[PDB]
Amino acid sequence: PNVTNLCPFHEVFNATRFASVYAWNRTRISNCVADYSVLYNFAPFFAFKCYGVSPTKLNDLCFTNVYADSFVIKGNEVSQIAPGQTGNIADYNYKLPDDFTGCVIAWNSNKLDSKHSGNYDYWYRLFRKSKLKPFERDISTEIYQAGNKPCKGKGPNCYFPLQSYGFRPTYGVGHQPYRVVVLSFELLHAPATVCGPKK
Amino acid sequence: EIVLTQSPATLSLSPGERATLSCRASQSVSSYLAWYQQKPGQAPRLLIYDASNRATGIPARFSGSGSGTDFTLTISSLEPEDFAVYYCQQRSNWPQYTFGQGTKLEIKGSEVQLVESGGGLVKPGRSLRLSCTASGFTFGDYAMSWFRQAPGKGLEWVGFIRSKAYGGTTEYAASVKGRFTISRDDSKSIAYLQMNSLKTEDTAVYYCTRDRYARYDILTGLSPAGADYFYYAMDVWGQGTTVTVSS
Amino acid sequence: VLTQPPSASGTPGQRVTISCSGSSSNIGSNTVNWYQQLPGTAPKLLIYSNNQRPSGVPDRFSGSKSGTSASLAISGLQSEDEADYYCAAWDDSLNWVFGGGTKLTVLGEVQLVESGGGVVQPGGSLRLSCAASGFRFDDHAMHWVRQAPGKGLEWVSVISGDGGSTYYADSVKGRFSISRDDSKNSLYLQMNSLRTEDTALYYCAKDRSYGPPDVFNYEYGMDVWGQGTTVTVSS
Repeated sequence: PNVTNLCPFHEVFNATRFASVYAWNRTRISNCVADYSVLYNFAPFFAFKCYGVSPTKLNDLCFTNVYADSFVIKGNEVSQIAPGQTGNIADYNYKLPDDFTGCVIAWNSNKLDSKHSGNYDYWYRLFRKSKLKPFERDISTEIYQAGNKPCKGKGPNCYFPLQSYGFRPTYGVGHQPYRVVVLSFELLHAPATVCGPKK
Repeated sequence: EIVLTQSPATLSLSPGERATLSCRASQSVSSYLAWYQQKPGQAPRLLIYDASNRATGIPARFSGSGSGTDFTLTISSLEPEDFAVYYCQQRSNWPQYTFGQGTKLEIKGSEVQLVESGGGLVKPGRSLRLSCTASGFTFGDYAMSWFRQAPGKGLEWVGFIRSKAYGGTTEYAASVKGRFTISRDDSKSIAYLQMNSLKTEDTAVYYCTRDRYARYDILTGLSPAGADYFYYAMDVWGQGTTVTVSS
Repeated sequence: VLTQPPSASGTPGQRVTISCSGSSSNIGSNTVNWYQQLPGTAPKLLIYSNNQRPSGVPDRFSGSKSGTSASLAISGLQSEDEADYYCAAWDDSLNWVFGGGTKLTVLGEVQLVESGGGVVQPGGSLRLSCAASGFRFDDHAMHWVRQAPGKGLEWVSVISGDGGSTYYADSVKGRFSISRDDSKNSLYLQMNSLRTEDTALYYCAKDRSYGPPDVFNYEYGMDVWGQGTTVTVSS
């Protein structure tokens, strides 16, 4: 059969605007043919780590639906996106299960997500009282009470829960912006709509 | 907008006597009250914060009390060298500080360091840039504030630069808006104050002070009265620079 | 372990492929690198990311990876292409593995200076130093590679750009210690309890990647090589 309904990976990898790590965008990929070879054609990847599956055998497995999570982080925080990792991003921004079945793709974006005067449009939650559950997103922006008195707006002991990265081109690698895409493969009881190319 | 008035202007007490200082709050600066001690020729030293908590390093004789529209500083010991000026600072408006007029108390009747450069005789219509070099702490996770003290007058806040985590924006007092510019350079841990279109009213000693710790994940597990909270969250004052402007 | 043909041959003008067989934990899971070493010189990075080529490398070299195997195509052989070619990759066992090397025979500025070599008794101590110039030292990872006289390359240790992640080979585990000093641009390697097998030519290599190869498993590569220092373990 002729290959039809290619899964739109370019809308996720070649997107102009990437979401923040606290409001990571989840795109549902279902009912399409997934050619995992066109991934290397978008941009030179810096990291390609597949967990639970083999990257070369991805074209042979059929799945029901695939979820693509995209966000921006710094270079030092790309180590936190992994099953069973600690850190401010891995605990309070985006956490993966211990039985995660998928691949994480990361690449440096210092040429796009960095401004000469500082790109303060990307926010991250520094700390929360309870750690996030796997695949949980916290978008609430209520003022965090660091002291022992109830808060009434921004102050000395009050804190806005979201902090900006401030990416600058002169920053060394590690503080430069990195765009990360996380793929989750789901095997439910429904018919597997996402299959690989058949030749 | 909030006006702080200190009732005793000059208090004359012999060593060994009890001193009581008052501070009226136009409106309620509930528990947002600080007390500073400034000896002649030195930077103000923080004594009481939150109107009740003493600074780590001051004797137990300095008792801070009051909550609401009335505040009281109590010194009830031998009082051997408490000869200085005590100021009443409120922080309801977090960026905008307002000080009291000051109370004169006559006697008869670490590596965390801020060094400031620049500041000299300058013509009125000229410009001058000050610098505030930090040391001993992580510059970038803190905000920086600028204060000035006219010769013989009280303290007033000049500007405020936010940390990189919260946009790094600047706020100024109504008297310095459009004339003064505050910059930040985290790579070399230095803060700048670009003063333009000066006037004779700008003759003062300018100070730079450390402000709110942006890393609140550390401040959560710290008690407000503990020594770690004061070391991480509270203020650090540096030796000021005299800026003289005249014909 | 990566398996390479022991030798290869080709007349000028032809193309010669050099095969490299690995496991699912080094090739396929991670990326493959290729290095050229002319007789008496330091190795040269030829290919990274399994198909990418540095700026100072001719277009005659092309890389390919299919599953757990890789190959290097050299179209239009010249007399300058007679050298040793190595297959490199990062194994999931937290160690860098070289392919042993294939000797090719034809028929018819950033600088790294190293010091600290010498002759020591079996069981002594020695510390090697490496000075770096011409680049941001904290943005690039550093490697240590030794080469016995007349033998192939062997990876020793690696330290990340921030100095947080350090990995060592199984042969030198518990005996060698790696460290960096960003304030003076120096790379150190403390060698304790040396064996006779440690007699080799130690190289100081700069990595084009910042983080450790297990995190950035798709762009690592020893870009800059320095003049090695000879150590001798003899009784």
